[PDB]
Order: sequence, then C-alpha cells, then structure tokens
Amino acid sequence: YLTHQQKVLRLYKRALRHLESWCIHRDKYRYFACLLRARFDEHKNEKDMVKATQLLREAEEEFWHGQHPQPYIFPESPGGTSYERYECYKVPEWCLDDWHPSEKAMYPDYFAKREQWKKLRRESWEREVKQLQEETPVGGPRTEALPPARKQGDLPPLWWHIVTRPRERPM
Amino acid sequence: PNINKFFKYLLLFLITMLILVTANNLFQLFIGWEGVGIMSFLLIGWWYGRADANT
Amino acid sequence: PKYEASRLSSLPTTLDPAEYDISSETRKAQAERLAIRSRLKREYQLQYYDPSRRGVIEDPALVRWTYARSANIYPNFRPNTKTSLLGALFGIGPLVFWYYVFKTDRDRKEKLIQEGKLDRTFNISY
Amino acid sequence: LLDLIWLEAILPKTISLAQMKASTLVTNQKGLIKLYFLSFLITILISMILFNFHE
Amino acid sequence: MLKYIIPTIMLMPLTWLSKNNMIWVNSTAHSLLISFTSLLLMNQFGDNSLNFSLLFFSDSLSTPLLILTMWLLPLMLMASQHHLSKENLTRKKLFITMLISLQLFLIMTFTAMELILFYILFEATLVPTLIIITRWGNQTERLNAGLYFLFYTLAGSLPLLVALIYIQNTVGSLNFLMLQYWVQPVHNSWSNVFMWLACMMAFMVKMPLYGLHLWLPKAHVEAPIAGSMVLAAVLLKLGGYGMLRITLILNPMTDFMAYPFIMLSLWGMIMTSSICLRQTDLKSLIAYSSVSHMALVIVAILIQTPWSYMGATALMIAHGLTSSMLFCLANSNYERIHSRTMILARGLQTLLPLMATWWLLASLTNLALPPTINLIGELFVVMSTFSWSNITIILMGVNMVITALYSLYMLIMTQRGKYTYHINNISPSFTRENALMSLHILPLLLLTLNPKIILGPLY
Amino acid sequence: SWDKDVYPEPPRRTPAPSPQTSLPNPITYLTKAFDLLVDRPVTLVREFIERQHAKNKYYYYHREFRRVPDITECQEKDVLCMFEAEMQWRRDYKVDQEIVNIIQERLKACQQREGESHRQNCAKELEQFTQVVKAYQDRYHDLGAHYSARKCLAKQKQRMLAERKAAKEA
Amino acid sequence: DKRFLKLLRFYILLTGIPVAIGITLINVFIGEAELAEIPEGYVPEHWEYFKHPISRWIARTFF
Amino acid sequence: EPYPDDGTGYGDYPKLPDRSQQERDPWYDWDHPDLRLNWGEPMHWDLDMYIRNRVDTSPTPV
Amino acid sequence: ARQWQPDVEWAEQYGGAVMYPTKETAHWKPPPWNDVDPP
Amino acid sequence: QLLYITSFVFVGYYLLKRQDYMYAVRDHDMFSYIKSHPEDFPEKDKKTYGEVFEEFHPVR
Amino acid sequence: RWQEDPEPEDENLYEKNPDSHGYDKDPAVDIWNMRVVFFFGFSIVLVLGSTFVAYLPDYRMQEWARREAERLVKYREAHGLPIMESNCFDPSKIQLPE
Amino acid sequence: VRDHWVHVLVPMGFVFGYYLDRKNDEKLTAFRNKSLLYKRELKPNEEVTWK
Ligand SMILES: CCCCCCCCCCCCO[C@@H]1O[C@H](CO)[C@@H](O[C@H]2O[C@H](CO)[C@@H](O)[C@H](O)[C@H]2O)[C@H](O)[C@H]1O
Ligand SMILES: CCCCCCCCCCCCO[C@@H]1O[C@H](CO)[C@@H](O[C@H]2O[C@H](CO)[C@@H](O)[C@H](O)[C@H]2O)[C@H](O)[C@H]1O
Ligand SMILES: CCCCCCCCCCCCO[C@@H]1O[C@H](CO)[C@@H](O[C@H]2O[C@H](CO)[C@@H](O)[C@H](O)[C@H]2O)[C@H](O)[C@H]1O
Ligand SMILES: CCCCCCCCCCCCO[C@@H]1O[C@H](CO)[C@@H](O[C@H]2O[C@H](CO)[C@@H](O)[C@H](O)[C@H]2O)[C@H](O)[C@H]1O
Ligand SMILES: CCCCCCCCCCCCO[C@@H]1O[C@H](CO)[C@@H](O[C@H]2O[C@H](CO)[C@@H](O)[C@H](O)[C@H]2O)[C@H](O)[C@H]1O
Ligand SMILES: CCCCCCCCCCCCO[C@@H]1O[C@H](CO)[C@@H](O[C@H]2O[C@H](CO)[C@@H](O)[C@H](O)[C@H]2O)[C@H](O)[C@H]1O
Repeated sequence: YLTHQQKVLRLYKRALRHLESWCIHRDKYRYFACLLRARFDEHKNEKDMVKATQLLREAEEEFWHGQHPQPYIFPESPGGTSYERYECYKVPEWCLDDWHPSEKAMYPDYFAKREQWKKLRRESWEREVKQLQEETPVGGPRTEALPPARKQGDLPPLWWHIVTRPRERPM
Repeated sequence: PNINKFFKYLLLFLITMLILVTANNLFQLFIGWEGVGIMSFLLIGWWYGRADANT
Repeated sequence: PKYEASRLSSLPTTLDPAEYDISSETRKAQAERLAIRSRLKREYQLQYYDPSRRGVIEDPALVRWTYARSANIYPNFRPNTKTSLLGALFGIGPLVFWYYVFKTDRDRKEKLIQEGKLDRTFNISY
Repeated sequence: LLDLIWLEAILPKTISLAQMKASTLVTNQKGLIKLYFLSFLITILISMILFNFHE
Repeated sequence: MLKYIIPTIMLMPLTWLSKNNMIWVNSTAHSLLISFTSLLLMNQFGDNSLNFSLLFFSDSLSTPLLILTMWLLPLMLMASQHHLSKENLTRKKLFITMLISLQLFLIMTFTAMELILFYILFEATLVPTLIIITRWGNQTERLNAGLYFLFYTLAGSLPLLVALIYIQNTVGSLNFLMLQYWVQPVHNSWSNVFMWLACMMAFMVKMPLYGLHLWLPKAHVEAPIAGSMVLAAVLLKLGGYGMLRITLILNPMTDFMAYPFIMLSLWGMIMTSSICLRQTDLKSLIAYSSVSHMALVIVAILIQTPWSYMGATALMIAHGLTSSMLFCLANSNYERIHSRTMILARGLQTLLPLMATWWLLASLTNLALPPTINLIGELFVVMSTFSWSNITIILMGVNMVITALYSLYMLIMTQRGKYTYHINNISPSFTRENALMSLHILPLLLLTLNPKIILGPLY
Repeated sequence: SWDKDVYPEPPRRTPAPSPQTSLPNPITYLTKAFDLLVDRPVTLVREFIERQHAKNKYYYYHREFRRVPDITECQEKDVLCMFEAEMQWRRDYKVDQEIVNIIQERLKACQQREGESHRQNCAKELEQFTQVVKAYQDRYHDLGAHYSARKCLAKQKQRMLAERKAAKEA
Repeated sequence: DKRFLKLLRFYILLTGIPVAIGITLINVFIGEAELAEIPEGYVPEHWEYFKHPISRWIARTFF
Repeated sequence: EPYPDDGTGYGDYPKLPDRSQQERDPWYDWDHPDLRLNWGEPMHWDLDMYIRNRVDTSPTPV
Repeated sequence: ARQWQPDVEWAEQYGGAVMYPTKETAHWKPPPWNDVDPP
Repeated sequence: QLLYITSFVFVGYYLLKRQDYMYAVRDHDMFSYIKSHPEDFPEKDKKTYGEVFEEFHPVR
Repeated sequence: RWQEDPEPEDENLYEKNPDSHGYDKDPAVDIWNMRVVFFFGFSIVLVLGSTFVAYLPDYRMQEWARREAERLVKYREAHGLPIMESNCFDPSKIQLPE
Repeated sequence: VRDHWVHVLVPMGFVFGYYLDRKNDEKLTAFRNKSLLYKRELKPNEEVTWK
C-alpha cells in the first residue's frame, strides 16, 4: 500500500535513526550520516524499476542485519518510556455534564462558554450529516478522508471529538 | 495530581516492610511479605493508563 | 543469514518477499480492504459524533466474538478421533496421573508410620 | 474441550438425547384399535410363556 | 430458632401491607434488624452445642452461616431495587417474597436437628431460587439455566433421600445429636460404596465438584443480581455444610472413597483457575472463580482434620462475602453499559475513582491477601493438605499463582488502561451502590480482628 | 499477677554501671527524661483509675467442674451417660491443648532469655516440652475432625494391645 | 464519592463515639471483676464467671 | 477463511493471522487505541490472548 | 436491554402436533380448536 | 372468610383426633405383642465401652 | 412484524434529582431509604455488632481452659506428677480382648 | 398510627418467637438439677435452678 518512493524514504529515515543509535557521538554520526546518504544517492536515478526493487529488497536485508538491538526511542513515541504515561489523566469532556450543580457553580464562566460550544455542536450536526451524505459515492466512502466545510458558516463534518479532545498534558 | 495518594502508598510500602523486618512468627512475616509485594504492584503500575506499566 | 520466522516472532514486513510483488490484482484487493474499513469507520463515526447519543455503540463484531467463544462451540462439535483423543488425554489423563502420585506417596507414608520409622516427634497439629 | 464440549456431552447432552428418542418411540402410535388390542395379546402370551405370571 | 423464623415470616405481611412506595424501605430496615438479633447465636460453649429444642440446634458451624444468610437479605434488597424499578407493584412484592422465603428455608436448613428435616428444607430452596432465575433473569438462556440447575440438583438429591431413609431404618434415628453417639463404622462392601455415593453426591453437585459444575456458570450468567448473590454466597455452602455433617457417619470408608474427588478437586481448581484467564464474560469469570475456591473446601472436608475443617469453615464464610461483592461490582457496571463483556468498558478507574477502590479491595480478598479471612481459610487448608501429602503443595502453590493472575487481570482490564471512547453514559456511582460495596468489605475485613467466630466447631 | 511456679523465671542478674569513659551516657539522661515525661504522668493516671476501681470491688470465679463417669464406664448406646462422658472428655481435651501451650511458652521464653547460650541452658525446658508433646500426641493425634471419647478410647486400647504384645514376647 | 464517605463517617461515629465513650467510662468507674475463690457453700450465677462488666451484662441479659 | 472443520467448535468464525495487537500500526487512528482495534472489524478468536499486555509475536532482532 | 420475553418464533415451538418432529409424525396436524371434525 | 376458617378447623379437629387415636392403637398393639412373645424381644446384655472392642481408624 | 412496544430509553436518576442517592425516584423516599440503610447497616449492626462480638463472654471456653491448665500444671508439678499422661483413660477401667 | 403500624409486625414477631422459644424450655425440664455434672442442693429461696 506504500509506493516504492515511500518505502525507500522510510528505510532512509529508519536507517539513520539506528545509525545514530550506534554512533552516539554527534561528530561521529555526522560522518556516517553523510556516507549513508551517499549510498542512497549512488542509485537515486535508477530507472529500471526491477533493478530498483532489488536494490530496496537487498537494503532491507542489510538493515535487518545491522540494526541496533536497542535503538533510541523518543520518550513519548510508541515503545518509549513516557508513552501513554498521561492517559490516566485524560478525562472525556462529557464527564462534565454529570457534575453536581454545586461543582459547576465553582466555574460559572467556564460552564457558560461550554454551553455555547454544545449549542454550536447541536446547530451544526444536521448540516454535517447532510454534507457527508451528498458527497459520498453511492457504494459508500472508499477512503477515510473527510471533507472541509464548503459554505461559509458551516463547520468541517465530524469535528467535535477532534476539536474538544483532551490536552496532551491535561493536568 | 495524585501526589497525596503517592505518599500514602510509599508510607504503606514502608509499614509493610517494617512488619516484615520485626516479625517474630512466620504468619506475621507473611503479612509483611505479601504486603510489600502488593504495594509494589500498585506503585509499579502508578501510571495505569500505560499498558507497559500494567504489564 | 535469512530471517527464520516462528510462531512467536513474525517475519518483518520489510523482509516479506510478497511485500514487493504488488500487482494490479493485489492493489485491487488492497483498495477493496480499505473500502470496507472506510465504510465501517463512517458507520461508527455517524453514531460516535452524534450529539444526541448517550449510551454504548453496540459493536456486532464484539457480539459475534463473545458468542463464538461460548454459545456456538457445542453446536459445531463433532465427536471424532481427534476430539476423543484430546478429550481422553487431557481430561482423564491428569486425574489418573495425580491419583497414582498421591496414592503411591500416601501408601509409602502409611507403611512408615505403621512401623514407627516416620519421624513425627513434634507433630501434633493436623 | 472439557467444559464446553466433553463434560456437556457425557452427561446432560447424552441423557437428554436418550429420553427424547424414547419419547418418540412411545408416542408414535397409529391410533388403531386393531394394533393396540394385538399388543394386548402379545402381552398376555408373554406374561405366561416367558414370565409365568400365571403361577 | 422461633425468634428468627417468626420475624422472618412477618417480613411477608410487612412487604404486602406497606405503602406502595415504601416496600424497599420497610423490607430493608426490618431485615437489617433481624440480622442484628442473629448475633445472639454467638452464645457457643466449648463442649456442647446450643440445642434449642427437638427440631433446631445451632453450633459453631451453623452460626456463621446463619449470620451470613441474614446479613445477605438486606444487601440483596438494596442490590435489586434499581433493576426492578419499572416492575409493577404486585410483581415486586412477589420478588421480595421469594427472597424472604429463601431466607426462611435457609435458616431452618442450617439449624435442622434431623437430617430428613434438613433434606426437605435443603430441597425447598430450589423452588424460590429457580423462580427468581427464570422469572426475573433478562436473557433467553435463563430458562435453560433453570433446567440445568433443577435437574443437576435432583439427580443427586433423590439418591440422598433414599440413603437417609435407609439410615434411619438401620440406626433408628436421623437426629444429628443421636448420630454423634450411635454412629457405627462403615465396612467395605459394594453396598456401602453406593451408600457413600448417595450420601455425598448431592452435596458435591452443589459445591460444585469439578465435572458436575456446568450448571453453575449457566445459573450465574442468567440470574438477576440478587439470585447471583445468594447462589454464590449461601447456596453453594449448603453442599459444604451438608458434607461437614454427613461425613460423621461415613468413616472409615472416606479414607479411600475420597480419592477420586480429591483428584477432581485438586486438578479441577487449576483447570477452573486457568479458565478464568480466558473468560470474556465478567459474570462468567466470577462464576468460575467460585468453582476453584470451593474445590479447596471439598478437599478440606474430605481429608477430615481439625485444621482442614477450620479452614473449610473460614473459606466458606470468606468466599461468601467476596464472591457476592464481586457480582455486585460487576452488576454496577452492567446497569450502565448493559453488557457483561469484560473488555467492553475499560479504564473505569478514570471515570469512577471510588468504585475502583472497591474493585481493588474485592480483588485483594479474592486472591487471599494476608491477613484477610480469605487467606486464613486457604492457608489452613494448605497446611492440612501438606500433611495429607507433601506433593499437594505443588498444586496448591500453582493455584495461588493463577488466582493472582486472573484476579488482577480482571482488575486491570476493566479499571485501568484507556477508557472506551464511545461509552459516554458512565454516570457517577450512586450512594446506594457505594453503601452496597461497603456492607460487603467492611464486615469481611473486621472479621480479621476476631477470626475465631468463623472457624467452626473444631476451633 | 500470674503464678511464678506455672510461668517460672530465673533470678535476674544485672551488672552495675562500670564506665571507662569520660563522656556522658546519652541513655542515662534519656532514661531520666522518660521517667519524668512519660512514666510519672502515666502512673498518676493509673493511680486515679485504681482509686475508682477500689470503690467498686466485685468478684468473678473460675468455674469448677465435678468429675463424672468417663466413656469407659458408659454402656453402649446409653446416650445419657455417653453425653456427660463425652462433654467431660471435650473439656479435658481443651485443657490439654492449653497445657501444651504453657509448656511451649516456657520453651520460647527460655530460648530468648538465654541468648547465645540457649542450646545448653534450655535443656530442661526442651525435655519437658518433648515429654508433654509425646503424651499429647498419644492421647489425641490421628483422631480426625469427627473425634470423640469413643475414638480416643479405641486409639488407647490399640496402643495398650501393642504394648502388651511387645512386653509378652520380650 | 465525597458525599458517600462523609455519610459513611457520620453514621459510624453516630454510635461509634457514644460507644467509645461508654466503654471508657465503664472501664474507669466500674472496672473489671477481681478473681476470687468461690466462698464455701455459695452458688455463683452463670454470669459471675466472667470478668469484664460488659461481658457479664451480655451473659446475664441475653445468654 | 474459516477454521478447519474438525469437531472443535469453531463454526464459520474467521481464521485471522495469529499476530499480537502489539504488531499493529501505533500511529493509525484506531477506534480503540489501547487495543488497536477498529469498530466493526472481525476480532481474532484469541484476541484476549493477543492484547498488548499478554503474548507478543513481534519480530525479534535475533 | 429490557428482559427478553418469548416471541412468535419461540411460541410456535409449542403449537405443533408433537414436541419432537419425526419422519413418522410428519403428517399429523393439530386437532380442531373446538374438537369438532367436519362431516 | 370466617366460614373458610371454621370449616377447616372443624374438620381438622376430628382428623387430628383420629390421627392420634390410630397412633395410640399402633403403640398399644406393639407393646401387647412384645409381651405376648417375650422370647423374640429379650433384654440385651449391655457392656460398657471399657469392655467392648472397637477398631481404631487413624486419620493421618 | 407484530405490535410490540419499543425498548424504553435508559433513565438517568441524576437528571431529575441531582441529589439522588440512587434509591428511589421520589426524593423523600430516596432520602429515607438512604437513612435506614446507613443507620441500621452501619450505626447499629456494624458498630454495635462489632462491639457485641468484642465482649462475648469467653467464647467457647478458651479463657477458662487456660486458667484450668495453669491450675493443673501448678498442682502436678508441685506434687511431682507428670504434666500429661499418655493414657486418657485409667487402664484399670479397661478390659482388653484375648 | 394508621401510617406506621406495619413497623410493629417484625418486632412483635421477634417478641412472640422469643416467648415461644422460652415456652419450649419448659417442656425440656426432665433433667433440670438432675445431671451428674451440675446437680446440686437448692438454695433456700430457690424453687428451680433454671427456667
Ligand atoms: C450429573 C448428574 C446430573 C445430570 C443431569 C442431566 C439431565 C439433563 C439436565 C439438563 C436438561 C435440560 O433440558 C434440555 O436439555 C438440552 C440440552 O441438555 C437443552 O437443549 C440444548 O442442547 C440441544 C442439543 O445441543 C440443543 O438442540 C438445544 O438448542 C439446546 O437448548 C434443552 O434446551 C433443555 O430443555
Ligand atoms: C442422572 C439421571 C438424570 C435423569 C434426568 C432426566 C432429564 C430429562 C430431561 C428432558 C429430556 C428431553 O429434553 C429434550 O432433549 C432434546 C435433546 O437433548 C432437546 O432437543 C433439542 O436438541 C436435540 C439435539 O441436538 C435436537 O435434535 C432437537 O432438534 C432440539 O430441539 C429438546 O429440546 C429437549 O426438550
Ligand atoms: C373472621 C375472620 C376474618 C379475618 C380477617 C382479618 C383481616 C381483615 C382485614 C380487613 C381490612 C383490609 O383492608 C383493605 O385491604 C388493603 C390492606 O389494608 C387496603 O389498601 C392497602 O393499599 C396498599 C396495598 O395495596 C397498602 O398501603 C396497604 O396494604 C393498604 O393501605 C384497603 O384499602 C383496605 O380496604
Ligand atoms: C447483638 C445484640 C442483639 C440485640 C437483640 C435485641 C433483642 C433483645 C432481647 C432481650 C431479651 C431479654 O430477655 C430477658 O432478659 C432479662 C434481663 O433483664 C433476663 O432476666 C433474668 O436473667 C437471668 C436468667 O438466668 C437471671 O439473672 C434472672 O433470672 C433475670 O435477671 C431474662 O432471663 C430474659 O427473659
Ligand atoms: C467417581 C467414581 C467413584 C468410584 C469409586 C469406586 C470405589 C471402589 C471400592 C472397591 C471396594 C468395594 O468393596 C469391596 O468389594 C468386594 C467384592 O468385590 C468385597 O468382597 C467381599 O466378597 C468377596 C467375594 O468375591 C469375598 O472374597 C470377600 O471376602 C468379601 O470382602 C469386599 O468386602 C469389599 O472390600
Ligand atoms: C459502651 C456501651 C456498651 C453497652 C452495653 C453494656 C451496657 C452495660 C455495661 C455495664 C453494666 C454495669 O456493670 C455491671 O454492674 C456491676 C458493677 O458495677 C456488676 O455487679 C457486681 O457489682 C455490683 C456492685 O457495683 C454488685 O451488685 C455486685 O457486687 C455484683 O453484681 C456487674 O457484674 C456489671 O456487669
């Protein structure tokens, strides 16, 4: 499902990250990052696709042999040490509807503004559904892409759970 | 946000270990023995939204 | 040294020979797979984003799974050579194995007690 | 294998099957006076020749 | 026992003559009062049991079982009144009448002096229980659950009736005090082997013994919450109470007749513990957890040692509160998401903080964290089975590992991780639900301060 | 408070302070502070409580059980006699459990008191524990959960039969 | 959740405080019984074989 | 593709690849991010064994 | 979900001539509602 | 409702009278037969448990 | 197909009564149900019940047995008797077979 | 009170059951002050040892 170009660029990024895991020191990594870029550059203009696929196929085998068994992972990336760390603090917005009236009374201005967002969501829903109906082929949607708002005064269909989603550091 | 619960758990961790260390009979020792084990479960899995922490 | 896949260590996608043989038939299949996913994603999203919905969006896929893992098993069970041997070996076998382990151990212990050769000097809790 | 299949099969499922088959044998009668009274003749004959209920 | 039987009976006119909107208030208030008076049964003596009359007696075994029984009725009423809200008045009063009648049969069952009187009340409990399951369960499978429950019980219980009537002919009495003195040894013969089986199989089915347990996961998954609570908390213990009494007259034949059932139980507890690790229905997981716990009780009763009988008593009481609490916890989720699938609603600790604390405490008692009476009971059985044979420690120890894994797997799956995005009706825990959980866990943990009252006669 | 004969304690030998340093002993001052800040106030509260108790003196008693004929004197199936013999046996069983518990407490106290010399210095207590555990095991071990005077008597008669047989052939 | 815990605390203390006070006053101003030999020709009541006043009350009243 | 028609009780339930949920793309916008499942997709028979807390089948460097 | 109660498909299980259909009783029909057969 | 109670009680009383009479007759017949045939109902010689041998079955 | 009522919508008790204790729709009945459960459940049964259990008059004779054991140990040791004997019953009262 | 008379039903039932339980004791006095363990001479004012 990834094109040839996408596969080659993903291999380049992945190989540089494992290379940086081996080198550690910045000056050393710069030296070998340039040598590695030269190898990708040596075949940049290959035109016979059969030949290029063989090059990519072999490069992936070379990457597998030489990968770091413990590559650096950004802390919040999947598999990182802080991945999903703050999920226990992410509370969905609908929980606020169940607050006791004395709890809402502590934030009169926040809850007035929240009531306006719910009004906006309600007034916009039927137009959002209608736009999706009239823009979707007869069989159904063939990709997961969603359209923008067309008319002025409309909102992009299916926006609520993207716009009102929890903050990355909710506390 | 749950720093108070964190300190309560650390103190409970400490108490169960002292139960373990001063126990004069094997049943009292087992109380501390399993106490520290369960307190580790709750503190290792402190960030319970992270699957790796629960694992 | 080529990758040797196992049950618990799959073959990496980048080393899959078929990941590069993407023909017009395979690309057609991928498009059809994405079409189903997009169709289901839209059905879910129209309920998920509905401002007037309070409750649980029932998932037939989840219902089918829990049903398949229980209610549907006996109706599709056939007693044949395979299920009989596994039934006998796994259900009856362990019970016989443990009976002899405990019966043998207890017969030996009883014989020692009856001859005063088992040390029970301070044994008064049972 | 055990709980959902064999432990069901060897007791409740087999016992229920036998009763259902027996019921059909008993109740699948033609409603014919001739056949019922014929079985009476066999019953009386067997009662004497085979079991000696008349002694 | 008339001071308990009669007020229990009076709960029926109380419920039927109450104002329409006060049936739950009145029945709950007065069943709690009856439970309070049940503590008067703690007048136990070191040598003699408390022998009220020619019909009823109470000793250290039946007393904790009585107090658990009378404690559960108010808890069941609290647990039931929400899902019964839309039911019409007469059908609510009928539901409460079945619960009261079950309590009446149970307190008479646990105190009956004569084994045939015990049998009749032991069997009367089927009727209200069956009615509760099949009339007020939610799903189509409740009708089949009622049938499995009914005929598994009667398959073993009718042979028990023949054996008991035979014993009275031979001995002259089924009075338990009489049998303590007129008991004679059981000799080896095929006649006595089947006498032994008729005397024990009815109780094995109710425990339930591994291999005769298939009815139980059906009955729970289909019963309403109050049916699940009394089924798990008390009705299983009829079997344990039955064996603890009837084994008096089966010696020394139990020396070898126990072997097949100890093997089924020792292996069964590992099989049913492993099963819990792959269950998809939360109610079915808790049901299979009961099978594993009661396997220890069967082993404890069968090896017949003072330590095993004390552990069996403590285990039965402790499992009663823990298991009933777990069903109540699972039901509280069910009242919001209307599904028993464990994986459906996750990360609930984020949404219901205090309820997650009840989940943690119920889990820790289920895996027998010391010094809970759950651990005390299990440990006493472990100590006594080791003397029976040292190798049992391998099986008992492995089962302890598996019990922790599924107890905490259930906790982690439903309480931790990320909440399900589309489940947006998780309203805050009601005061009623929180009070229901505390009335399980608080007495359970308070018993750790004075375990002797739940250790039985062998104490 | 308790009978010293039942719960013996050897006479206590404390060495006298024999310092060989010029530094003050921090424990001595702490000991004095404890007696002033903790012991004296605590003693006053107790003395007040003892005054109130002295005003309202009343007594309780240790129940005494007359002996009744034991199971050996009971005719077969005579529940009225078996019941009293059985109840007496059950009371004696509970008492013997506590006798063993007293001896075990003596043994445990000796082990702690004697420190590193406990192996040599607790021989008398270990002997008495060994003998009482043997007697208790002979009476009560292996009876089962459904124990009784009848089963205990059957166990004894089996033991007497074996001891007679060994004695005769010897 | 906070309301429940406040209610749970209130109702436990509603009787828990009077009981804790009541026990303390009984232990101070009544005190336990002192063990004594049975005077010759005396038959104690069954509740006189117990030491603590609350235990004696329980035995006398209910048992 | 259904499971082989022995007498084991699979019925027509699909046989899906025996892969842990850890192997799925963590950057895709899953309906159930913790499980890496989409609503309405067929669940593996052993899904509960393949959650990210249990059996991992991910490729290994060795 | 509200408590399941029998539907028409469940009810018709009990509206036949026999509870357990067989090859022999396939031709059986329920008798007249008022027990009267036409002349 | 009053006549329902009265009718049951009225019949129940006479049924209870006949019930007790039949059981009194059963006992009367039994004791008279035991007297008529003393040879079949001798007084068993009773031994105390000190004399009666019972095998002991340890639970270990 | 047939004429059947639709499944009713799930009703949130907090909607109409934000102070609901979850016992009843009627706020007055709701409060009374809460009070009886809490007063009888916690104030009475658990507190007084726990107190009652705490002061049971020597449950099952354990304290009497310890006092009696002390008396026998004292007497037997002073008079030079064994603390315990192997024979529960006097042999002179037993007749052995054979 | 016509509004709160149902609250006597269970308490009265306990009192009645208590009374009936005591009544049963009076039918089981065959061995009162006659057991070998507890038999004793009566106190000057005592009519029975227990009831
Ligand atoms: C071990 C001692 C106790 C053994 C007791 C065994 C006797 C039978 C107990 C259960 C009887 C229940 O009565 C009947 O049982 C069968 C299965 O058993 C159920 O039938 C069930 O299995 C059959 C066959 O798989 C299916 O066709 C049916 O759809 C399903 O509901 C009936 O719906 C139920 O009406
Ligand atoms: C230990 C001795 C215990 C003796 C207990 C006796 C219990 C007898 C229970 C009733 C027996 C008949 O019960 C009947 O069983 C059969 C199959 O089992 C069920 O029949 C159902 O399953 C069978 C088997 O697949 C199908 O062929 C049938 O189409 C289906 O309806 C009936 O729905 C049920 O009504
Ligand atoms: C000679 C023997 C005869 C024995 C008869 C003994 C009982 C006689 C009872 C007569 C009174 C019956 O009372 C009649 O029924 C019920 C119960 O009170 C009342 O109405 C009832 O409504 C609801 C229940 O539905 C409750 O609040 C309460 O039970 C009552 O108010 C009627 O308004 C009254 O007319
Ligand atoms: C856990 C708490 C349970 C709460 C139970 C609530 C119901 C309480 C029922 C109370 C019943 C009291 O019943 C009655 O009490 C009085 C005390 O005044 C007793 O009075 C008698 O007690 C003893 C009897 O040996 C003697 O001292 C003397 O004969 C007399 O004082 C009666 O023998 C008893 O019939
Ligand atoms: C879950 C299923 C549980 C199944 C449990 C099966 C237990 C099997 C117990 C076997 C012991 C049965 O009881 C045993 O039977 C044999 C006959 O065969 C009896 O044998 C009796 O008759 C034979 C004649 O052949 C005589 O030689 C012998 O002297 C006499 O004892 C024994 O008196 C008895 O010891
Ligand atoms: C915390 C509240 C708990 C509520 C339940 C307990 C309520 C009652 C508890 C205390 C009762 C008063 O205590 C009770 O009175 C006196 C002591 O004064 C004792 O009685 C004894 O002393 C009094 C003199 O004072 C004399 O009559 C006599 O010497 C003797 O009978 C009782 O044996 C004791 O039990």
